[PDB]
Amino acid sequence: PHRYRPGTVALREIRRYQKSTELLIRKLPFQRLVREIAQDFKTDLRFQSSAVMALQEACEAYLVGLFEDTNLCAIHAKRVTIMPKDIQLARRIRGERA
Amino acid sequence: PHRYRPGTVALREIRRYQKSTELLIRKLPFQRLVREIAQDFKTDLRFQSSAVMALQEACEAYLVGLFEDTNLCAIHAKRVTIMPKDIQLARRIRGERA
Amino acid sequence: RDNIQGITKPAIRRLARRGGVKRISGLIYEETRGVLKVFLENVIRDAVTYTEHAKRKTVTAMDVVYALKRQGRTLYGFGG
Amino acid sequence: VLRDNIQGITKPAIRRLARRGGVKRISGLIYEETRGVLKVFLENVIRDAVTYTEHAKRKTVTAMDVVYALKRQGRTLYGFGG
Amino acid sequence: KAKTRSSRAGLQFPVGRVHRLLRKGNYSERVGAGAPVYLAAVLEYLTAEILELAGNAARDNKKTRIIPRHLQLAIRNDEELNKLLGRVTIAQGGVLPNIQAVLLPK
Amino acid sequence: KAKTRSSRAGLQFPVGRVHRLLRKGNYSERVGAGAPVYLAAVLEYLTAEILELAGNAARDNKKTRIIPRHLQLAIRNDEELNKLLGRVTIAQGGVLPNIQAVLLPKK
Amino acid sequence: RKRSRKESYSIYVYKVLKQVHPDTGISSKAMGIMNSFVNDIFERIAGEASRLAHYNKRSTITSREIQTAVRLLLPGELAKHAVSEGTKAVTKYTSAK
Amino acid sequence: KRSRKESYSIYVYKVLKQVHPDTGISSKAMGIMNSFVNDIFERIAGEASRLAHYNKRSTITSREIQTAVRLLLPGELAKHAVSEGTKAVTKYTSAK
Ligand SMILES: [Cl-]
Ligand SMILES: [Cl-]
Repeated sequence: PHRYRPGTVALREIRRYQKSTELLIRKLPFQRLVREIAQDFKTDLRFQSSAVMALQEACEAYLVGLFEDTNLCAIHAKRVTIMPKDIQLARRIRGERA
Repeated sequence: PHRYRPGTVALREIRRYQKSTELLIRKLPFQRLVREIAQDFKTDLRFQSSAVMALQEACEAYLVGLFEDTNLCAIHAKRVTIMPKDIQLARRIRGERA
Repeated sequence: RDNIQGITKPAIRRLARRGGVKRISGLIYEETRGVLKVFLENVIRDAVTYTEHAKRKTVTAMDVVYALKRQGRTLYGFGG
Repeated sequence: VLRDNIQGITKPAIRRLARRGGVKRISGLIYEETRGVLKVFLENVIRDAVTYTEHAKRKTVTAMDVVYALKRQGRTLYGFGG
Repeated sequence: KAKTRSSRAGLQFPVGRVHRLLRKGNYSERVGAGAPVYLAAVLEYLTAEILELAGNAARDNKKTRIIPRHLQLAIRNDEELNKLLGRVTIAQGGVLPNIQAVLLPK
Repeated sequence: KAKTRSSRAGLQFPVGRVHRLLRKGNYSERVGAGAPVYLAAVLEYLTAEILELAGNAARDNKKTRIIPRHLQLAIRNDEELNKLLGRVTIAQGGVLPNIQAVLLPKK
Repeated sequence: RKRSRKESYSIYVYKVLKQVHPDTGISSKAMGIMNSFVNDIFERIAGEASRLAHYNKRSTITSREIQTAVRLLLPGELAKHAVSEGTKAVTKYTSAK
Repeated sequence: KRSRKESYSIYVYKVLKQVHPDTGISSKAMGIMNSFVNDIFERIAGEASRLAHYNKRSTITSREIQTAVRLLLPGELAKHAVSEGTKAVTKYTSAK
């Protein structure tokens, strides 16, 4: 057959997802996680559909913004791949960890 | 002849200045700057000596903060010298710039 | 359960692609799962504090807005 | 009478800052880069400060103006009237 | 007769509702009669200044109705608005297309 | 009489002064009576905690008076206090000794 | 009791939309967002003004304490303009009596 | 007959002498403890102030503070600050 060279699907996967705004985590998975994490701080809580989507709209905004910073670090290391030691450097400079 | 190998004094110099707390910018210079910079906003100003000192404490603390963030970016690129690119990267992830 | 794995590899990759990430180490996926959990935990904590204080057993969008604003992650278009 | 004082933040002084930084090795280009970031930072804080001074019809910038300025800028200083 | 202060100020923004949100807000004991004017003024202006650019953003995507992404596109491309809304997340607004040169091929 | 309210709360911090700052600060229309208590309580407790750790800082250093640097060493070395004072510069406080490993000589 | 009454700004966002782009409309979420936006900048300006007044031992937020809140919170050009439009609006209102 | 600038320095001494009776504190270091209290004052008086505004209340009660303090203070510092807080209100209401 024919096949696209490692990367050129990615570059497209970028252009696609930058030009769009649909939320990229599956709605129900996320929501279960939210209630999982909420039981910690209080049992038999109830959420407004919107309040779940308010969280999901943030988490995604944040992670997106992180990866942006992450990617600039990986690139700073004359790399193209992102790795944990790039996230951690971002988050340290951001001031989330020590 | 007796000489210490490049980056040996440097390391001593660290231990020295990390153990101490005194302002490292000679005070008159710094003061002159502040007033030079105050002109840009209002002519024939005056400064409480404590104001001038409240700035120098602030600036010196900021810079020392940057160079720590800076220095982890240099190190991120398997380096040891700090380079403008490192500061640039640090301010970038901080939010001081785009 | 353990719904954190419900944040599948391809979804994280999706976010990274919006982030403008070309290449993605296999480790990342679990790391991201960690950072995400911290973030949800922290927001949800303050959110549910805001709920409990109003004495409601239902968490509102406004709980979550107030939290995000505290947490320094202000949100537009759910009120407040 | 010395219209370009940014220079008075001398290479050695910046070296020392960088030492407290925990920096072993300093590119030459830095100093200037530093001087520049310094300038921005002072400029930013002192703007806000003088705003506060001016708002109080004073000709004299107070230590409190500088704190109110540092607090706004997200850069909060203890031990001058906090 | 009766006339909404907003009218007397030339503003679409409700000078009255501002004056009230001020007193019930716990910003001070007392609120000048100029304050809620000058504020409603400054809220209107920035409301316009965003919508101006976001309306443009809609025309560019051949749309009559401004969606969030228009607002995002509007804000992130205006240096100042972007600064002012630096720590603000816009819902359903995604990210300006940016791809770092060194990632592009050939 | 003339009993002070700090005195009834068993607090050094002024439950008096606090109640007044609340009212005159424009935080709300009405201030509870339990409020300037619970606050002073917490402002005192946190004052203690810092001076507890910093007071040990000053032992170690073989000094009798607390200087800022003891406060810095106190705060920065405690994880919680450091989260709390995250965006707080401490004049004449300096930095915790730290040197990154890769920068050390190998021998 | 039909319900309670959630006020908004959305009628003043329209009025201004139509002044600025009479041919252009706006989705619900986007009005949402512009509401969040008025509310957010409201507090910000009120706050800095609240404190401004506190700091100078004033009981009363005048226009001045808005103008200065704005000079402080808004970037160069957006502040020049906000100060202008707001100074304009005050001078008008005043000479309406 | 000079202005008359209050502070918290006498209460910091009082608590210094409770916890480290043999130790003291420089002007600069008190200066810091002074800033510290005002800082975490304003921080709490605010989050409380909000909490109330958000729930259409006119009165900041101890309840508001306890929420402010949960929100603003980390894990272990929070549990204790609540406790000494709880403890002090309880002690005060019984006392008289
Ligand atoms: Cl007025
Ligand atoms: Cl009460």
